[PDB]
Amino acid sequence: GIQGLAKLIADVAPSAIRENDIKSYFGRKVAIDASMSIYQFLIAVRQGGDVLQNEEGETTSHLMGMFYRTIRMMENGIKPVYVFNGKPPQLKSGELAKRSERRAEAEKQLQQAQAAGAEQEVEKFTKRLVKVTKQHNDECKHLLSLMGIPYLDAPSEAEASCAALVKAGKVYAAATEDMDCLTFGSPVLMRHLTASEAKKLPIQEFHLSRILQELGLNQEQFVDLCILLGSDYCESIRGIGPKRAVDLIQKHKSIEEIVRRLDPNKYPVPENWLHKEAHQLFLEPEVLDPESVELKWSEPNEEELIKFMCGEKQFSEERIRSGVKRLSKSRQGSTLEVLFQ
DNA sequence: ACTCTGCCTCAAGACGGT
DNA sequence: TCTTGAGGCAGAGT
DNA sequence: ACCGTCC
Ligand SMILES: [K+]
Ligand SMILES: [Sm+3]
Ligand SMILES: [Sm+3]
Ligand SMILES: [Sm+3]
Ligand SMILES: [Sm+3]
Ligand SMILES: [Sm+3]
Repeated sequence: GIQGLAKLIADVAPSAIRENDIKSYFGRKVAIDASMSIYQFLIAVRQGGDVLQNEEGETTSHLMGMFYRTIRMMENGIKPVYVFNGKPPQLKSGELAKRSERRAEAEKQLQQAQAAGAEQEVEKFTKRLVKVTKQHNDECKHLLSLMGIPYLDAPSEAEASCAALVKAGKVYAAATEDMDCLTFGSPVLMRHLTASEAKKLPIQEFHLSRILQELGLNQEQFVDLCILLGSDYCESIRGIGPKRAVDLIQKHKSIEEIVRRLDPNKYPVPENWLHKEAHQLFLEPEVLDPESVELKWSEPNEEELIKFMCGEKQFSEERIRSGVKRLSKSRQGSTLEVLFQ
């Protein structure tokens, strides 16, 4: 995302953050980042260091989490649409390689401590070596379709497509922890949305217009600010962080002017910088067309869900049947059936 | 006194009885 | 084949 | 709400 954007907004633009009870969101539509949910489920949903699976050796944690979390959201009257990632931008390749180094300095580290006998360490590095594959995304898509829950394939970054679904009024906000969703123009971002029987953090909304108001900036200047803070698509200036970049943009209003108004002896510019291409990518991303698909929450298919979850993935039939009943009853309570005119 | 580097470390769920 | 976030601290730079 | 368990 963006380096320490949430803290900056908290300290400088406190009015941009608003908190509301889960019970106030009945009847609202949200766009969820699915890949992040899958990472969460694959990391957390495990027992004894091993992930939930069937006899064929196939992971099922992502299905556990997707199923139950989705049902809970529906029970609270929240209608979600999962947005899946697409082709990553080439500007991100750099970052996409550095996150690979974090894996390189992990798999090799899972060989000396896996032979030493330290359980908890092995569990840690194993958790750090989790990667979401296409089989995960496809089994999740299948499950959602069997549940009647709509999903959309983004052409590139799912965060930008979410931002476009909000910009177009198709949903109210994007449920993601990806803060650069605000740089793609998402008028509202929602954090901490799980709706659990033992809830923890409060649901918080970041409103873009309030951010721009408190900072006294427009979308272009804000994108430049986020480029200076630390994006995933280009480099940041060495030695310039939040406090300095805020004043620099509040005073000079652009990166071009900043470069044309600084002493290179103190703050040098990165070699072969791509700040204009990142500015462009953020202001005008590759995004699906929201007017194409109209979102529908349809009746779940109970029989196929039993054959898939219980027959193939070996979930308990009682829990699944009761869950489907809960889902159909909540959808009954929150959605109006089709009216032909 | 601020502020940023540049490292280091860490983290990511839910159910059905009690 | 593709997700992210948050601190703490020594030390130099402002 | 805690805690063994989910697959
Ligand atoms: K920086
Ligand atoms: Sm992102
Ligand atoms: Sm199979
Ligand atoms: Sm190293
Ligand atoms: Sm089978
Ligand atoms: Sm009907």
